[PDB]
Amino acid sequence: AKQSMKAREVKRVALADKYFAKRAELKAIISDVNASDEDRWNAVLKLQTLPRDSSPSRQRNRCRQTGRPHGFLRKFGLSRIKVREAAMRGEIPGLKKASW
Amino acid sequence: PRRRVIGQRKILPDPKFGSELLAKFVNILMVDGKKSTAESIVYSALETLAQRSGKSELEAFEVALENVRPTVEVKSRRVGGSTYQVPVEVRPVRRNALAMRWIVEAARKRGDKSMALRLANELSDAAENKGTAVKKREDVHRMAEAN
Amino acid sequence: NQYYGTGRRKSSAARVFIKPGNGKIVINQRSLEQYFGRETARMVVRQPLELVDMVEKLDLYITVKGGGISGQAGAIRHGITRALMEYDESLRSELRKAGFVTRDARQVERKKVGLRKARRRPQFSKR
Amino acid sequence: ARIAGINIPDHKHAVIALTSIYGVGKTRSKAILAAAGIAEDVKISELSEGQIDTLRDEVAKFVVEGDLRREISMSIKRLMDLGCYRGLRHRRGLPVRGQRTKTNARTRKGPRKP
Amino acid sequence: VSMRDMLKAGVHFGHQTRYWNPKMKPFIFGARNKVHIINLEKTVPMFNEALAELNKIASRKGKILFVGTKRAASEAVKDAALSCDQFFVNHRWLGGMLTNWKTVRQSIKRLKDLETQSQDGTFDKLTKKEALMRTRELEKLENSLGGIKDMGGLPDALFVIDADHEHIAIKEANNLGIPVFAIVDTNSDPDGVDFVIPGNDDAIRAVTLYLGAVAATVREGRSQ
Amino acid sequence: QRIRIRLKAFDHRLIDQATAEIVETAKRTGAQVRGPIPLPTRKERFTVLISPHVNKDARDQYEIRTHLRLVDIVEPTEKTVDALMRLDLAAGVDVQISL
Amino acid sequence: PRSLKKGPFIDLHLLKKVEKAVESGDKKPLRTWSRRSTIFPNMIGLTIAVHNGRQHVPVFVTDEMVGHKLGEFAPTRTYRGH
Amino acid sequence: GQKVHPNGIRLGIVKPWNSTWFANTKEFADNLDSDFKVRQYLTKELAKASVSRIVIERPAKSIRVTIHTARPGIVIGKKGEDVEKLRKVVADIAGVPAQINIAEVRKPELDAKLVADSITSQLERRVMFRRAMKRAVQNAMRLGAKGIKVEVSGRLGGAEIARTEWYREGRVPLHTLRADIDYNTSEAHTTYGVIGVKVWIFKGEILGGMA
RNA sequence: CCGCACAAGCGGUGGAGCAUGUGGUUUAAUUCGAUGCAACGCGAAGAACCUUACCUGGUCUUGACAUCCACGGAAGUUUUCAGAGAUGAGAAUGUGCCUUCGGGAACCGUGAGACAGGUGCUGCAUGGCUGUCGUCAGCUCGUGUUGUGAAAUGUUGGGUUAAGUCCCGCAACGAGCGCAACCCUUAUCCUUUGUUGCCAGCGGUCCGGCCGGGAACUCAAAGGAGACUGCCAGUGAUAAACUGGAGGAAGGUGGGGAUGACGUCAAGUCAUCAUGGCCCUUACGACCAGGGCUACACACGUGCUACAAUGGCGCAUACAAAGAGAAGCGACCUCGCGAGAGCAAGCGGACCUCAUAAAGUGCGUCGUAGUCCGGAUUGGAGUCUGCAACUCGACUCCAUGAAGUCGGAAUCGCUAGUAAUCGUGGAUCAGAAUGCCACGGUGAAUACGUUCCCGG
Ligand SMILES: [Mg+2]
Ligand SMILES: [Mg+2]
Ligand SMILES: [Mg+2]
Ligand SMILES: [Mg+2]
Ligand SMILES: [Mg+2]
Ligand SMILES: [Mg+2]
Ligand SMILES: [Mg+2]
Ligand SMILES: [Mg+2]
Ligand SMILES: [Mg+2]
Ligand SMILES: [Mg+2]
Ligand SMILES: [Mg+2]
Ligand SMILES: [Mg+2]
Ligand SMILES: [Mg+2]
Ligand SMILES: [Mg+2]
Ligand SMILES: [Mg+2]
Ligand SMILES: [Mg+2]
Ligand SMILES: [Mg+2]
Ligand SMILES: [Mg+2]
Ligand SMILES: [Mg+2]
Ligand SMILES: [Mg+2]
Ligand SMILES: [Mg+2]
Ligand SMILES: [Mg+2]
Ligand SMILES: [Mg+2]
Ligand SMILES: [Mg+2]
Ligand SMILES: [Mg+2]
Ligand SMILES: [Mg+2]
Ligand SMILES: [Mg+2]
Ligand SMILES: [Mg+2]
Ligand SMILES: [Mg+2]
Ligand SMILES: [Mg+2]
Ligand SMILES: [Mg+2]
Ligand SMILES: [Mg+2]
Ligand SMILES: [Mg+2]
Ligand SMILES: [Mg+2]
Ligand SMILES: [Mg+2]
Ligand SMILES: [Mg+2]
Ligand SMILES: [Mg+2]
Ligand SMILES: [Mg+2]
Ligand SMILES: [Mg+2]
Ligand SMILES: [Mg+2]
Ligand SMILES: [Mg+2]
Ligand SMILES: [Mg+2]
Ligand SMILES: [Mg+2]
Ligand SMILES: [Mg+2]
Ligand SMILES: [Mg+2]
Ligand SMILES: [Mg+2]
Ligand SMILES: [Mg+2]
Ligand SMILES: [Mg+2]
Ligand SMILES: [Mg+2]
Ligand SMILES: [Mg+2]
Ligand SMILES: [Mg+2]
Ligand SMILES: [Mg+2]
Ligand SMILES: [Zn+2]
Repeated sequence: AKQSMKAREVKRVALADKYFAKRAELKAIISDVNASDEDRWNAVLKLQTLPRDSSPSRQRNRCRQTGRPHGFLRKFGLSRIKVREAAMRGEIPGLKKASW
Repeated sequence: PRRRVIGQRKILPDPKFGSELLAKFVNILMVDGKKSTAESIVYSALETLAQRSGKSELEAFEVALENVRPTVEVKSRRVGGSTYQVPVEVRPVRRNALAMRWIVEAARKRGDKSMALRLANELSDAAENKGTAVKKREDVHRMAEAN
Repeated sequence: NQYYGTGRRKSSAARVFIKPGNGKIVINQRSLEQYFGRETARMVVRQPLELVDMVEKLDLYITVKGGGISGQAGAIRHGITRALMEYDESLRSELRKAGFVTRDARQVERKKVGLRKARRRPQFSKR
Repeated sequence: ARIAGINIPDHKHAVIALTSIYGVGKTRSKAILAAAGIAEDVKISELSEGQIDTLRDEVAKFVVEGDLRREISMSIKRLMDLGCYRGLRHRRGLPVRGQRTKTNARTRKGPRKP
Repeated sequence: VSMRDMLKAGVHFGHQTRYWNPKMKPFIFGARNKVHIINLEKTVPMFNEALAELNKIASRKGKILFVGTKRAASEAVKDAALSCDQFFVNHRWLGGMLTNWKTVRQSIKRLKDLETQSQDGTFDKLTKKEALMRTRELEKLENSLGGIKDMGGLPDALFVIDADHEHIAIKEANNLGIPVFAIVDTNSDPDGVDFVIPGNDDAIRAVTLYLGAVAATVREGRSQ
Repeated sequence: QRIRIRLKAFDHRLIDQATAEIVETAKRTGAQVRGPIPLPTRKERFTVLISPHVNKDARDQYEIRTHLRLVDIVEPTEKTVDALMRLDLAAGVDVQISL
Repeated sequence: PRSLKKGPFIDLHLLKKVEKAVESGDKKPLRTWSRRSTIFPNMIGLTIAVHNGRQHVPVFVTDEMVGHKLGEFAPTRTYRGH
Repeated sequence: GQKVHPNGIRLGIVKPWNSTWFANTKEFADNLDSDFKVRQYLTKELAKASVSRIVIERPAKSIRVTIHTARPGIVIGKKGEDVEKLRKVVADIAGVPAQINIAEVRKPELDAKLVADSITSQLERRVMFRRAMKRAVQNAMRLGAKGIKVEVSGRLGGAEIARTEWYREGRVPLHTLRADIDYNTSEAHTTYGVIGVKVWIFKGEILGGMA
């Protein structure tokens, strides 16, 4: 897709990478029963102030090859089109035409 | 079967009586592959048939069959430029099949607060020539001569 | 002595051990009619043994894995057939013509792409 | 019988009979029955007045019939007066829980009009 | 071959007077029972003079093609060719055998490849069905080119039985200039045969006489 | 005590050669090797739309079959463990040693 | 509903703006894009201009509105029939 | 109709893969992604070395690429200075100790990648596509192949409409799986667009499976 | 002369509710593409934000993304205020590495131009990829012969086959691409290896293959064997083949895949990508928040659940296969009516977890009714994912209990483990399946035939 899209995905990944511990501990506080319910409150307030793109769920798996948002295969990290080209050429090890 | 017509799976006989015609009957009554449900109703109906209508349940089977099994039907074929209602006489297997179909459909058209009672009463009326299956043998013999 | 046979149906497998001496049948540490709730299954497992007429002459210790009640019953029948064949060669000639050494190869056919089942095709619309 | 719900449950099993009260389903029916120590399969016939009075005493423990209808109507009417989204979809007779209106909203829209 | 030697075999026999060809009048003795009778007075010297040419060709290392497609006489002609180390056609004459020899060369190569391959191996590598199919192809190729697998090039002389039946072969030969030696019944057209032998072509006895005499003279021509 | 070694690969020729080499190195060093025991292969399927646009019925089905072998040595000596430690195998095979 | 263990959710900038307004007397309708904030009981008697996608429509909060989200009072789809 | 890729369908039967490492789902994606980056880099640098193929293996720790080209001198140069720079850039492009390797293809007229690349390079010169593919077929056949087929497509000779056309000679059984059919494509970026060339080369049937 | 094309059958669709796609209209925008078969659960293997391309508003101008140039700084880290956020304004800390000591790398910011950028237009400029006729049986060439020649023959005919399959005839013989086979899988057997799989004979048991042990058997997965009209009889030019029979686990290409010739449709895709030309280049590029893609008088297509006693409900209880798992699958135990929660073992997995299959079967109940059928809709109260469930999530509980009583004309699928029914799993995926792709369980009916319908 457009280069700006790949750039957005790179920025989202890099950003969610550096705030992981902060998000994890804030979530731990919020979900923790036995929190003083003042701690949980300022915890949720503090959590919603982090950069929105620091959320792992904001990311969208795109083809490492072309950046295509749909038809993704987590195993290969490529869209459905590029995996076929790579497989017919013999780049994906062990992959072959299945028939049973 | 444009090249060669192929025959039918010779089905395996009834486990309770070793007869193959009751096997075809339970296959006809079966719905959605529920064979156990089917054979349960068939055995229940033949048992009470052996009581409310004299003995010989396996014989009362054909007592109803020969009472419903048709001889002539119509096979509309356009050998003259238009579908002509020409009558044709059947082999034994054709009339067997039509008999069992007509039995089961009439049984399903009864209610009788059970399918066991449905099939039982319908097969009794068929054996002694009462009901609707016998009537649809009457009509298949009637329209076979109408043209 | 001991006589076994391996029977198979669509997806079941049955090990059958024949021991002369009685007419008991044990399936997976259970009795026949207490293992199989359907009557046609009991009939089909007694099928070969009653054909060769030697029912109360030899008891059966049989295990079975996989498949459903009908597949398990058919696999048991095939195993009993092969076990009897080992016990007496003469029985095999009648067993074959009864259709017991058939080992039917029929099995569930795979689901194909673009169809809803093995052969059921989606409901096309002309108009 | 003349249960708290002024309607008359039929002469079927006690649970299926009590389900006829508006606001009493099968779960709450068997809850009523078990709490009154009355059996499950018994019908409202052969049920003594001493037992029907316990049934009434225990069904009065809930909010049923007109009182429940008034509360549901008040909640919808109040919800309509707020001017909230579901209030508008109630006023416009369109599905409020976010279903398709592009097609088959027939339970809310009624039969078809060309 | 002496006139008496032919006559006992029945060389004088011919086709019906209903079925004859116009150019054969000089070679016809007459008619009996509506049957054409061939004249041995012409037959014997012409056959001898043809044997002279065949001996000459074989004595200059000639390759000889015996030709006959009669279902009765196929094996006779094949054995006749084998008795003198020569080449033969004993089944349907393939149009283009001489004119299109090059395509036959590919067929001869395929026949050689199949027979060599089975001895060499690779049949085990093939599935049993595939190996059996290859054997069937080899058998079909042998039934088609058993006689001419070792001919190597175009033959130097042709011997033809019932020249009318094998007319394509003689047309090819004339187109190539290859000489034609042929037993010519009364119903045949003798224009295509440069050394023409008028005689019966069906009777097994006379056919075998022709073949045996030719083969004896061919071995004689080879021996020197 | 035991040393249990698992080998995963994508083709069975290579992994069988690897097992043979492993067991022969273990035989040189006087060990007792349970001959390679075949464990169930894992077929990963992937169905993928071949057409770039419009056609969803036209697909293609691929499969990675992970072949897996288990070798086990029960009487190991130092000259056993070091031998398979000085052992380099084909690139396609993954070895996993456990004690 | 989100959950009771977490308690209701309000966007922090609405918290700040609302306490500013309630502490400093009446204001003009405060402008907000936070359709996802929960209406709180201190947030009563105020008027809030919630953006419906294209324009901040003013909603005058009342007591029985507490608990609902602001976006429930700013319809985002214009429709009048066919 | 559309034909199946004549190399993918023979994978495992007669054709080997071009990447033979093993990985798990954890490191499977990024592994072949670094693999792809390696391939593209090598094909960019060796654009004049007539590189036919680039195989990658990954042993325990390192990675090892093998370059099949017909110009081993060009990738070797002098005492392997160029291949050493290649080793450096490959090792840093994969984050792993590299090991480059070369294996000369001896008949550059019998491998589908090189004949297709030659055809495309000729089509850059605006040579007649007809005689280009005809020379390709003639050379490949004369060198000893059993069959060959070439197919060019798309605005041939600067024309205004796309005229796909092909030329084959010999024997190319595309439905036989034994057949070792070397297939490869190439693109030629002309002034009038892209001209796609496909090449199939049949070099006899293989008997006895993969080995 | 062929094909589920009809016929013979079985189950549907068309009627009802809901799911989903399209058209239409509406809208601020309802992003763009796909349009007879061969578009319409299609691209999309999964739109709350993100995605996202669309809209409203707020914003940037060598730029979000790349190379080069100077100038200044280590890079980072943490924290405050204003803002809806983009962003601005700062305040703290650190000021590092290699060095041939000059700097250099590493990045960061500012500046200037080359340029970046475009899911902008044209699939009638293209590559690549795909559909379709159609897995239909065809399409050709060489050489030969015939004709002055364009050409024809081969490839027509008689038989036969799933087949241009094969035989016979025949101036043709041959071949090539197709067909068939080689490949995968399934059905039988044998060999080798036997843990995490197995338990026949053994002893021991807490009765659990659990434990000594055993390598037999089921399995696992690598090698091989096996089916060829090979055998028999009969038809047929004796041939090809066809009909039956034997043996055999399997019989006549055993079943099912994959495999799609020459070409047709200026078929589809410039929005995967690549790409000629053109168009924008403080904007048709870039960033952000909110909204939309989910609208609804309607129309069509594809599905789901139903209308019930072959069934509903309650209790009891039996038999699978194939899969997935490390920001993962998550047992046992306690808590909750439940969705779930707490604690936390094991498992990169024939070991552990998802995960108890459902139909079935036994027993009881309901008695043909808008019902103990059906579950739509709506009110109330929750759980979980997630910055965030208003628009617009899934699920749970309590209550509510529409239409619907088997569907007009018309029309669809299917020839055997098939149809029909019953559950299970996977991909995508934080969450979000009635779709798709797979998996097993139960398991039919009918085929006189080729007159017609469609297509070839
Ligand atoms: Mg781009
Ligand atoms: Mg996502
Ligand atoms: Mg309820
Ligand atoms: Mg929805
Ligand atoms: Mg697994
Ligand atoms: Mg149809
Ligand atoms: Mg029909
Ligand atoms: Mg409908
Ligand atoms: Mg659209
Ligand atoms: Mg579909
Ligand atoms: Mg979709
Ligand atoms: Mg703007
Ligand atoms: Mg702020
Ligand atoms: Mg600047
Ligand atoms: Mg540009
Ligand atoms: Mg086009
Ligand atoms: Mg075919
Ligand atoms: Mg013909
Ligand atoms: Mg052919
Ligand atoms: Mg012919
Ligand atoms: Mg085995
Ligand atoms: Mg042990
Ligand atoms: Mg063994
Ligand atoms: Mg095998
Ligand atoms: Mg037999
Ligand atoms: Mg037979
Ligand atoms: Mg075969
Ligand atoms: Mg087959
Ligand atoms: Mg094929
Ligand atoms: Mg294809
Ligand atoms: Mg077009
Ligand atoms: Mg189209
Ligand atoms: Mg813009
Ligand atoms: Mg946005
Ligand atoms: Mg949509
Ligand atoms: Mg109900
Ligand atoms: Mg139960
Ligand atoms: Mg999953
Ligand atoms: Mg509990
Ligand atoms: Mg839990
Ligand atoms: Mg599950
Ligand atoms: Mg149920
Ligand atoms: Mg039940
Ligand atoms: Mg009701
Ligand atoms: Mg009604
Ligand atoms: Mg009713
Ligand atoms: Mg068919
Ligand atoms: Mg299903
Ligand atoms: Mg998900
Ligand atoms: Mg499911
Ligand atoms: Mg199924
Ligand atoms: Mg027609
Ligand atoms: Zn003659």
